[PDB]
Amino acid sequence: FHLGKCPNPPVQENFDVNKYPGRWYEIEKIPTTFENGRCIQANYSLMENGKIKVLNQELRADGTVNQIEGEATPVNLTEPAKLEVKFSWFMPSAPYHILATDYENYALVYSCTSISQSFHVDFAWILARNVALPPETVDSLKNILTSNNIDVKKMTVTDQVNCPKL
Ligand SMILES: CC(=O)[C@H]1CC[C@H]2[C@@H]3CCC4=CC(=O)CC[C@]4(C)[C@H]3CC[C@]12C
Repeated sequence: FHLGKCPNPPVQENFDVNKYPGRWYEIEKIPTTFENGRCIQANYSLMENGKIKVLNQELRADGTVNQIEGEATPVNLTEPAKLEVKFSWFMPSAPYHILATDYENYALVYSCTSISQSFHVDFAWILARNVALPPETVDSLKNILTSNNIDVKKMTVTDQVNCPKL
């Protein structure tokens, strides 16, 4: 919960949606809730229209699996790295902005929602193709956030250690 209008960081230049699909593991995020997933992964599959189906899955402490299915749609025709995502019929879409990705190793995703023009809440996820990233990559991605006035101090490391080999 923050003062002012939503930050509007630059997004990934020359973004190629065709190289984005497949499985991404969650490495770090701004937590959305104080409750509980590990081994967090999302599978993206690119459709005919440029819509992207998203299947998010996580393991809970008791070893059960929680899943949610959603769809990402480009918000506009100018900037292919600015999408919006919807997971439930009853939930308005949320921005899904790809700030940086090399398609083969990492992606930084940002989302911000206003609470009037005077306040906002924002979120960010560092994703990877593998279950871990070099500390210097994580640092470089957090620097993007910081340099755009997005706070990284509340970010948590997702447990990719107590997890199956997939
Ligand atoms: C792991 C991953 O790719 C991240 C990037 C965008 C993330 C989603 C963005 C929307 C979202 C917000 C919530 O309120 C619950 C979790 C979810 C449903 C997120 C789950 C993890 C996702 C899918």
